[PDB]
Amino acid sequence: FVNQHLCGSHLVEALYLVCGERGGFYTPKT
Amino acid sequence: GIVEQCCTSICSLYQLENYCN
Repeated sequence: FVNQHLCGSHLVEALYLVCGERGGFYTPKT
Repeated sequence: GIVEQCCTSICSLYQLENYCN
């Protein structure tokens, strides 16, 4: 785990990581 | 906020796990 601040970008690929399939990033659109 | 949370301070692995819709 990391104990830093995640902002505008990391945040997107943090939430979209949980929702970043099994080696994906996004789904519906591109 | 809940997105600003993780940027202003440190957060968990559950909060944003529900903010990806």
